[PDB]
Amino acid sequence: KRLFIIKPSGFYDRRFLKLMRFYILLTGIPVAIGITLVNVFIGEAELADIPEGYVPEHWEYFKHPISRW
Amino acid sequence: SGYTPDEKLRLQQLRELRRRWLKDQELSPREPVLPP
Ligand SMILES: CCCCCCCCCCCCCCCCCC(=O)OC[C@H](COP(=O)([O-])OCC(O)COP(=O)([O-])OC[C@@H](COC(=O)CCCCCCCCCCCCCCCCC)OC(=O)CCCCCCCCCCCCCCCCC)OC(=O)CCCCCCCCCCCCCCCCC
Repeated sequence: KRLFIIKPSGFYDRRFLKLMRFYILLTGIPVAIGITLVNVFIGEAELADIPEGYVPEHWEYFKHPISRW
Repeated sequence: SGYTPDEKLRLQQLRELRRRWLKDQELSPREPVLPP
C-alpha cells in the first residue's frame, strides 16, 4: 500500500529559491555574454613604449577594456 | 494483576480510533494528482 507522508509545506522555500535564481540569472546571463563577447572581439591592450612627445590619457595605462572603460 | 476494566475499555476505544486513523492515511488510486 501507499501511505500519505506528513511533511511541512515545501511550497514557499521552493518559490523563494526559484525567484532568487530567476533574478540573479536575469541580470547575470547578459553580463556573462557581454564579458565573453568583449573578450573575444575586443581583446586586451598590448604593452608598448610611449612614443616621443606623446602624453597618454590616464585610462591608457590599463590593459583590460572593461577596466579602461 | 493485569488491567482494570476501565483501563481495558479505554485501551479498546483508543485502539479502534487509532486503527481508523491509520486506515485513513492510505492513498486512493488518484491521490498524487499531478498538475501539468
Ligand atoms: C545560479 C544562481 C543561484 C545563486 C548562487 C549565487 C550567485 C551569486 C553571483 C553574484 C555575482 C558574481 C559576479 C562576479 C563577477 C566576476 C566575473 C569575472 O571576473 O570573470 C573572471 C573570468 C574572466 O576573466 P577575464 O579578465 O574577463 O579574461 C581575461 C582575458 O582577456 C580573456 O581571455 P580570452 O581572450 O581567451 O577569452 C576567453 C573567452 C573565450 O574563451 C574561449 O572561447 C575558449 C574556451 C575553451 C574552448 C576550446 C575548445 C572548445 C572548442 C573546440 C570545438 C570548436 C572549434 C572547432 C569547430 C569544429 C569542432 C571540432 O571566454 C571568456 O570571456 C570567459 C568567460 C566569461 C565568464 C564571465 C563571468 C560573469 C558571471 C556574472 C554573473 C554571475 C551569476 C552567474 C550566472 C552566469 C551564467 C550561468 O571568468 C571566469 O570565471 C573564467 C573561469 C574559467 C577558467 C577555467 C577553470 C580553471 C579551474 C582551476 C581550478 C581547479 C580546481 C577544481 C575547481 C573547478 C571548479 C570551477
